[PDB]
Amino acid sequence: RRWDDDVVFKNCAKGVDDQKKDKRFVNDTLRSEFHKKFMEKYIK
Amino acid sequence: LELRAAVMHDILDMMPEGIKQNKARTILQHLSEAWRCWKANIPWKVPGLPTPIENMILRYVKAKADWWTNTAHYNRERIRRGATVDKTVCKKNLGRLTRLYLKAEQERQHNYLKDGPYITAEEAVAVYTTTVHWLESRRFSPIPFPPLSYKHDTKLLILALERLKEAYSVKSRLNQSQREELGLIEQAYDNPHEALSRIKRHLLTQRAFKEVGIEFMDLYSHLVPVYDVEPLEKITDAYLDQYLWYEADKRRLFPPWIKPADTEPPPLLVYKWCQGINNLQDVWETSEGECNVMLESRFEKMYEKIDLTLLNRLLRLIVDHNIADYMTAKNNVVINYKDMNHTNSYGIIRGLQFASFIVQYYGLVMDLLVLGLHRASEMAGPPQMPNDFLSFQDIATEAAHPIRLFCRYIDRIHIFFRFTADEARDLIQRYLTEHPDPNNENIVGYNNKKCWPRDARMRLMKHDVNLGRAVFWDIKNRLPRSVTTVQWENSFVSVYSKDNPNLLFNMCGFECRILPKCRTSYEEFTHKDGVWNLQNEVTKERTAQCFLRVDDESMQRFHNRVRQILMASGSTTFTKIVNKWNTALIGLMTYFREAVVNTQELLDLLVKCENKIQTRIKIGLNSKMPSRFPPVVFYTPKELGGLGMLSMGHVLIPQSDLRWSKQTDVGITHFRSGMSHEEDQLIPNLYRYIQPWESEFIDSQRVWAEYALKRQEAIAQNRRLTLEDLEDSWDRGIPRINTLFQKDRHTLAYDKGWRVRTDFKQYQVLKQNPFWWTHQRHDGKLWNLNNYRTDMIQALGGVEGILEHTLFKGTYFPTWEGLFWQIPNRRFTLWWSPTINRANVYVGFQVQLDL
Amino acid sequence: KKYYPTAEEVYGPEVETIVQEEDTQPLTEPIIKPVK
Amino acid sequence: VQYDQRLFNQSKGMDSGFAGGEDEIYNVYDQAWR
Amino acid sequence: MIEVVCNDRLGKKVRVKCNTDDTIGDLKKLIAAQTGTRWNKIVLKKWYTIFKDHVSLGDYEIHDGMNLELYYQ
Amino acid sequence: PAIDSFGFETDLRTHTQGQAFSLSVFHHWQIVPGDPLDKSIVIRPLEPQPAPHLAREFMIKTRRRKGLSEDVSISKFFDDPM
Amino acid sequence: DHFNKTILPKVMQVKNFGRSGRTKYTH
Amino acid sequence: GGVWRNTEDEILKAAVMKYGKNQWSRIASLLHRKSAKQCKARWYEWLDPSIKKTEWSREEEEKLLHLAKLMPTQWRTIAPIIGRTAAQCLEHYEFLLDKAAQR
Amino acid sequence: TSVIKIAVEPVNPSELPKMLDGLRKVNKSYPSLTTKVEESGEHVILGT
Amino acid sequence: WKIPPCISNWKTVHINENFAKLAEALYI
RNA sequence: GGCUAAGAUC
Repeated sequence: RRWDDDVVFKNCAKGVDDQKKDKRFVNDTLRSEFHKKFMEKYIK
Repeated sequence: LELRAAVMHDILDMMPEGIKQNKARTILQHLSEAWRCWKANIPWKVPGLPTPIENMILRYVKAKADWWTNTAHYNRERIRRGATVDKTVCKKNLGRLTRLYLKAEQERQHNYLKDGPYITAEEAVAVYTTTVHWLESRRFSPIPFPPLSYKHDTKLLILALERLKEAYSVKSRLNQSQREELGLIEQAYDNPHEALSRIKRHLLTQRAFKEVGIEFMDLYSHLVPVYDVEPLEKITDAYLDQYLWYEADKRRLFPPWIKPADTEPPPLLVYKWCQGINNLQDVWETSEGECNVMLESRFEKMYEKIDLTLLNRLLRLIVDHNIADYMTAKNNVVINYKDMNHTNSYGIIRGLQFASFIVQYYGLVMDLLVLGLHRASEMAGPPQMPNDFLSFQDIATEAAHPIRLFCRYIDRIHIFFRFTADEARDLIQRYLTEHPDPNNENIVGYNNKKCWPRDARMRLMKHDVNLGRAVFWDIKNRLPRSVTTVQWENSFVSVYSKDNPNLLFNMCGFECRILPKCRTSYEEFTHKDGVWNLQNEVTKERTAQCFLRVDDESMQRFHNRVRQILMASGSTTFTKIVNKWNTALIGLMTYFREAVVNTQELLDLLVKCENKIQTRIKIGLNSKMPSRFPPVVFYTPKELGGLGMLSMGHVLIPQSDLRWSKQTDVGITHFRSGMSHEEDQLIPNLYRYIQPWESEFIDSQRVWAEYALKRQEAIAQNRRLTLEDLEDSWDRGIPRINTLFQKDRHTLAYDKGWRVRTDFKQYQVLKQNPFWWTHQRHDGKLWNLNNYRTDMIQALGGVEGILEHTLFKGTYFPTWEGLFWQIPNRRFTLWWSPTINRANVYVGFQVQLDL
Repeated sequence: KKYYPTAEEVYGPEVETIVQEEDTQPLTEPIIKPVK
Repeated sequence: VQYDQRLFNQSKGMDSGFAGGEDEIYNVYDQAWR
Repeated sequence: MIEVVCNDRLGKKVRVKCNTDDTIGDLKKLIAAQTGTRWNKIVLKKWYTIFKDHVSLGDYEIHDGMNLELYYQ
Repeated sequence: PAIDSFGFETDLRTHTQGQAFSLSVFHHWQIVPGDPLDKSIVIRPLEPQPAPHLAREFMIKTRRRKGLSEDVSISKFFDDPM
Repeated sequence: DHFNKTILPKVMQVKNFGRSGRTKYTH
Repeated sequence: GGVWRNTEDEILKAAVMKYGKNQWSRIASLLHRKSAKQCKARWYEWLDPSIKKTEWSREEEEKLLHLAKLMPTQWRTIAPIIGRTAAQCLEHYEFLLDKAAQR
Repeated sequence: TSVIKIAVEPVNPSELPKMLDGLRKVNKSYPSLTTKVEESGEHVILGT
Repeated sequence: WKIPPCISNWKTVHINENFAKLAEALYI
């Protein structure tokens, strides 16, 4: 109580805004979960 | 070859419409030009063709793209360590991932224009109002327009041109782009008013920029891009970054909440943060139900999800309208690859020279959203009396504060959130109601350090693990997902309670372990004299102890850096391989002075790598796998004709390598050095001849206090401070005192932000420069290893003992004095010819050359 | 975020298209005979 | 203050010292042996 | 005490520890104790330099690990 | 005592060169020394003593469940003076 | 064997890239 | 340097016809007056045959005025948005429209 | 009387009803095995 | 079944109303 | 005549 007063953004409550994760495979190898993680972890 | 032969087998079978002048190698050339067009991520297809022939060509191209992407991810997963061997696969894996990084940025920038992944325009008006309210509360004056007759523009132009010349042109550099770069620097140095008039017309009129080249660095752990810019626009951008940092030092527009600045970038990020955590109002005491939570996390999204509209509106609030349009247009010019040509205006280019002012713009913007407008006003204080990096206005300010400290890195962020008894129970109740976990799934995934995780890691209790989720959830929900998110995979929130006496935090260089003696701490091993005795500012006693172990990411980066020097053998000289490791070791041992002595895994990497390089350099001489190579052929300095390897490990010289012999008139006086009591080590480790940071910061406080007392005595008695008065006050202290007494002392003081600009300098240069610690201009030379070469020659057996193993007796020189000068490999192998060719160094051999 | 067409309308609502990734019987159930 | 002129301007500067990632300059041992 | 490794051809390679002032006649008795031949029928050689039968090991400066090419007479 | 009889059958066969064999049957209870309400007994976290402060260590070890948690001197909340 | 082999950091049996046997002879 | 003159445009049009459009080194081996980066800029801005180098009508002026408020910087991003794709005349048309509306 | 008491918890916390169903089936086999769920959530098992 | 050669290498609206809505809100 | 990092290339 009264610990977050000047907080502009109150609560997002949405990580991916459609589901908890992807949970859907696609034949496009570039637009998939494998190339999305390999371009985010190994690359910077 | 199998995909090419099956394509010809399919094209000759899948409907050629009989013998009707069928296809040839031009149809395979059409498939070859289609793959080369897709390889640069270009939208150029192969138009003007039959539909089944195009469908058969696109089917084999989509199958070849599945093979090439799977071969790229397989080599990248084995790129961290993988095999510790790479001859030509390193250039191919970097070139394949450069195509994937350019294609993913091209699809994301095309999605930003076509679709609308904006910056949440309803909340974006609040972020522009938050910066307008925070600047009005601090009453900071905006950055003025660049004057046409500025007296300070002469020193600002000389400081920026000196940084550009020392970075690019060092030694042995010649290129078609480096010729115009060094030519424009000399043309500006011979005419400062001509370059100042050109830089003024480039900012106030030219609201565009030329193309820039993106190239990824050769980092095996995580690739970092390097944005090569136009040579004319680089000198114009350097004047904008120098003038913005010079104006920010006078107007104080950058608060000390985000401190990567050039005060003390290794110690004050660690030691002043540890002393600040210990000098708080009853921080180590938690018997009254209190709890502490240190949340260490990186944003990892304030480099590509930047909004150009919000960055342009914040630049108009911070600087003039002419400087704001030039700064925003430089980040939206072009992203030119080796073959591709991607668009822009989707994020911020951090490779440009003006990226330091843009990083501090988001640094004050994101910290104001994470902490608060009324929160930051109570943290930094009024502009009539600003606070320090870890100070406060009064004791009542830090008492009623839920966030006691907030240190912000360029990418990371640290917050030592203090909670009371009722505040912790209220926060966990809001976290459980919004995110329940009935099957104890809240303690399923939780990161922990490697600093002996048996009694010193985070104690996975019930209330402690619940407060670890709650402190992170309030910080994650405080920031929006479009501006800057905070993932859990990169975060580490170690809580402190009655159940967990040990506290852990990963600092900017390494991991630190705070454990007070009064709170029944951990096993307290203390493998060396590297345990910091953090004292309280009030009691001035042993408040808490601080352990400083090296980080795992820096140890993996050093293991990759030692692997690059080991893989470079054979294709270079033997002296170049030793000089590459000596610069890599001095950069690691000086920055980890107390950490390298108190880490058993770090010393095991040094003894394995130094034995590998002595194995690597011995193979280049001969390839018969020698039994006992002499250590005097490696540890001799370059003045006495040696490789000069810094021995950071116990490599003891044998007793059969310290005997001299000379026959002048009477007989062969066989001399021998007497040190056979216990052991005769060749050279001590570099940690013994380098001052630790705890002893350096303790001596620096006595250094400037004696300096301020002597300067006050010289000002009162009206006397000149001579060199004899500053003899014992010359050592080092906080910053090298000789840096204040330099010939360019008047010019170096007018260039603020030395540590911040050097951090992005490695992000913009092609080679991974190990200058992230400090620079010799502002900070000065600290690792003075002049007493190491005097001890290395005296332990090896003197100048006569080192020359006895050489071919000095055959050269016929009556006095050992200064006589120095495949070609350097030939002179080194012939100099140590009696040392590298004997019966003990090579056992089974009777080969005679000739008559 | 992302933007992609759903597979429910392409393959029809009748055919329950499943997409199994991993983590099912790591070389134990078809390897040896089951414990009867 | 007004210090003596022998102490000030004793050396040059305006350089970062460790110039780039060129690990072939032998930056250690700033003073010669003999 | 030097560990002279009498490493001949075709697998016959043994270690022979002898004193520094020990004669070469004592070395052939120790080399035959690990090889399995008569010590009178062993001729040590180092590029056509047949050693004597009366010169001590300290005169040849044979240090530790100085291997020898053994041959049979 | 069953609090320290764990592996007593395994220890009786090990030290007696394998020529012994013991079986544990249930027996009536007896009061352990010390008192759980007694204070000024700092129990060690590891390797405890055979000192008669075992009841304070047994009450703190019984605090893994709910009810009699740490700081077990709250019996005056149920036994307030008058 | 002239060294004491106790000041040395963890163990140095053979530094010639051939340590097949992994033993110290205490067990 | 490399202002894409009449002599440079004829050499760039010959290299785009004979050598190729995606060969900056081949165009650099036949001009010897500007860099390869300047030849790629001249082939896209000045010597581009598909570049609309005229017709700054009211439909293009209103599109440039609407894109000016929507994006004050990023003239390279606003050049195919207006359809002119000049990336240098867009700043010139914005300068002429501001000079006409200066009053 | 089953004086000995040993606690039992699964390694993966997602398999909580799988260990709860096994403790119910083990209580039916052995008569003296009285699986008493403690107040702290730790599934205890009384043994002889 | 014609086979034309292929030699080219060296050998919907592009706008959104959310971008104008974000700019007008920042202008207001 | 194919695949190799517009193959790097003034």
